[PDB]
Amino acid sequence: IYSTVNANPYAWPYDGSIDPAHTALILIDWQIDFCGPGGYVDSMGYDLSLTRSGLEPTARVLAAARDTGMTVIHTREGHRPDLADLPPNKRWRSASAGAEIGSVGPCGRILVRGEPGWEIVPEVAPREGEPIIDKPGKGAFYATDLDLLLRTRGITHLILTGITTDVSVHTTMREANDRGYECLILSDCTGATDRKHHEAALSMVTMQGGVFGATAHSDDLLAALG
Amino acid sequence: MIYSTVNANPYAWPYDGSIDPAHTALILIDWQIDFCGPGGYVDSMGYDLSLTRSGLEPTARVLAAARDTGMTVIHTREGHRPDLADLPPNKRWRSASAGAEIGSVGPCGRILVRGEPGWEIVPEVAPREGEPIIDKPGKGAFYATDLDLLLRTRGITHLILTGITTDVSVHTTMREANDRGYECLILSDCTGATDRKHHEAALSMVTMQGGVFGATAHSDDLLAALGTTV
Amino acid sequence: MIYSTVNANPYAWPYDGSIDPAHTALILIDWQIDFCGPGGYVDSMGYDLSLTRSGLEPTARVLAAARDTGMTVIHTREGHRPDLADLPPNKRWRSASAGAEIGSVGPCGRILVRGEPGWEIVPEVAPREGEPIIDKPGKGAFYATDLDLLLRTRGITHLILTGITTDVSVHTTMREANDRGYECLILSDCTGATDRKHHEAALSMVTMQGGVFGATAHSDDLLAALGT
Amino acid sequence: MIYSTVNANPYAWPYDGSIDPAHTALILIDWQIDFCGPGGYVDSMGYDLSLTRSGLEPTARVLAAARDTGMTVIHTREGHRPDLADLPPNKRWRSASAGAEIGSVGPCGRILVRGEPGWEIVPEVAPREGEPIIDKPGKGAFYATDLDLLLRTRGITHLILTGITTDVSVHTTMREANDRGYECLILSDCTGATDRKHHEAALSMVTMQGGVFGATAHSDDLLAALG
Repeated sequence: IYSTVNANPYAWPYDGSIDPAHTALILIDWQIDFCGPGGYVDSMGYDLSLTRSGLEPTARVLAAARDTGMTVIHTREGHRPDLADLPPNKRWRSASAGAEIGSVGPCGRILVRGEPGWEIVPEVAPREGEPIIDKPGKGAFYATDLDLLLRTRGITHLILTGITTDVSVHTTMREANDRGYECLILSDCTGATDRKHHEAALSMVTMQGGVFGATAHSDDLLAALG
Repeated sequence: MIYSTVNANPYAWPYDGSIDPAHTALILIDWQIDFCGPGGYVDSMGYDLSLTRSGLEPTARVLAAARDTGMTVIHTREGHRPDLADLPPNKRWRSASAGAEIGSVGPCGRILVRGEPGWEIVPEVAPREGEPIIDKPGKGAFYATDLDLLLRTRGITHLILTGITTDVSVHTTMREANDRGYECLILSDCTGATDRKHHEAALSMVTMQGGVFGATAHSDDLLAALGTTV
Repeated sequence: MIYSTVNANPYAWPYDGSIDPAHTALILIDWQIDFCGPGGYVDSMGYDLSLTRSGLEPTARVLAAARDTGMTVIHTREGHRPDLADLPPNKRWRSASAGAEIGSVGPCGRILVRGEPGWEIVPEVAPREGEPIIDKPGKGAFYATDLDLLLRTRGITHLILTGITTDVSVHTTMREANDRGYECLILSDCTGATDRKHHEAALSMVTMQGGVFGATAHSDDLLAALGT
Repeated sequence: MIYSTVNANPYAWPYDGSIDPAHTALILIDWQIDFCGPGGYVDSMGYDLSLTRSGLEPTARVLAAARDTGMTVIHTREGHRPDLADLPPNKRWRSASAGAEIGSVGPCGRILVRGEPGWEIVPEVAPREGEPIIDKPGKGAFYATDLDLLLRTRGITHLILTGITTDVSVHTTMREANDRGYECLILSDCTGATDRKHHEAALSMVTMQGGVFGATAHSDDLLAALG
């Protein structure tokens, strides 16, 4: 059992200790489509250095979670190759931005399950015993079995890493928080298409006594786990 | 009977090129004393009520336009069962830390408890018969409610969002609806937050990647479209 | 106090070998005039109310035992918003075809509408403060409600089911809970149906494949385990 | 291109008076060796496979008719992630009690595990590209899946149900769909159960209260309505 994390705006978690038997690290969408050359985000013309800066810090947190025996869950955003799970508005916006879901680029069909751009990057590769969530939306709970995996393991606390801070990570945090999960978001293990959106996404969590949970740097988590 | 697109950011809304009132709902989120009035939850935490109240008059004019065109209208209230059976202990603990514990007695009764004066919808945007009210225990209006059943029964595909706050309840509801494939518009002058920088960032987040959560617009741009049949 | 297993079909319930009141809820499903009283929905369709009412007094004895042991108690009411925004058109059409249209005026007010006399919980099993009531628009108590939030907030893992009808609202709620991993017991003498053969078949369906939906028991065997 | 009602119990189905293939899906539930073939889960528990297999050839004729009319077709497989992360401990314990533990090795590989021979859809009703397959960890096809997203994206309002077993996976899926407002038909000769009395009672339960869960029909009456 571990102590609290020095976090914003309260010492996390609210109940005063971290139990690996009730805590999961979530790694959200570390895929070429969100952080690598030739994928979805690169094809739209965004700066990949903003999404990639969280990769090596995430690998150090993943190693700490594995050493403490906490649950580890990974997510991949993606669609059935027949696109039966693709809403027409999501498709139309991706075409408007110059990177249509299902269209072929340097890393295969954009955001399609089984394609090279959709795979988890090797810097944070999963291992046996770490379930992978395949989500068709931004939030990892909707149209998945994530809540069943968490409730079966008795998980009450989540530590969030991955990309992007303001889209998939924030949506997943908001979904978990409404169900009563106690959530921490790591500031140096997340990133966005705009630095001001990354910073605003983190400061939004801290209002009203910690409306969505708390924020911390990975250094503050690693100090609590040591 | 069908209306043109809205001049919106970052695309002319909606994506399918017209607004049909038979398939469109206006959502009014949490226009309650607890979020925008003296003596409630937000006031007791020490935030500036002028930031949350400025969207009330514009919302009333959009509500009038929705009623005139025969759109669906749905209202939401955040709040808890008086026995607090729907209150997660972390939500309760943070509200106490912020100096406004849910269920504690203040100037407007028990904070965020269903049936209390602070929890009522303010009269400037009072519901009418035929405009369902959602009682939500969380920030998103879909979780632990019948909202998705009400929308699917009426054949709703498109949502127009107003209410408070931009970055918490409104954004959570927009993200939930968007993942299910609803086409959503958020009105910039009919929403507000505890911090102006968070209000502005919440709107600009919508506009990335071709409109990742939908589009943004001023109520003037919506009212112009609702005076232009095609 | 922690209690031993219940003599149940097809295994001594529950699977994990003890009953902890801190993690167990008694659910009372739809004990309303619309399902078990004169002038309501079920009476207006022409079904025999003695089939649905026989479980009322046994349910009151189990409710007393649940309150004595400090277990969670949750009640359900099936019903609709007065504006009928939560009423699917197929559910409405079938209720009209059966001679008891939802929302139509009958001897106990508008049929299956929230706030109407026929919709109230009957006094034999009146709720107490601290026993949450679920308002469900469907047969299953989880769909379009906050039930799963109430159960997870209290740390509930085990459910004991009573109420009506065995084959419709009770079975649908049991199937929904079971898929989420809740461990469920259905009481044979505290439930009932519009047809006795459907009541008996609904109970036997639970018992297949090692207890596919949980187990069945008589209230006497639950009260024996609780030492009442 | 729009079809008339099916002669069904207890009303001519559907309630709105016609069948539009653009808004209708045929669901094939759990036609797997684990539920209907030698060496699988149901066989290892000692139940009579002739009761679950009798609906296979009628189902194949209905699948051919659905393909000809351009209806949506959706298939389901019950089963678990190979790491068993989606397996509740009560489900596991009961399967061991019944002598067929989920994840244990039997004649067709690991019982109810995704990717194993006993878990595959049997060839008589093999899926085709553009007929989505649901992998469900529970009895109801909606819980912990993307089924509701697939149906709402296609504009589906009406469901025709086939598969096994009548009283477990088929009934649970019918009850879940009905509460959301889907209009459902269950085919009596394209379903089956571990007990014939449970099959018959599961069909009769649908028919009460003016059709509380929908209606029942024979394949013959559906194929007559489709022409």
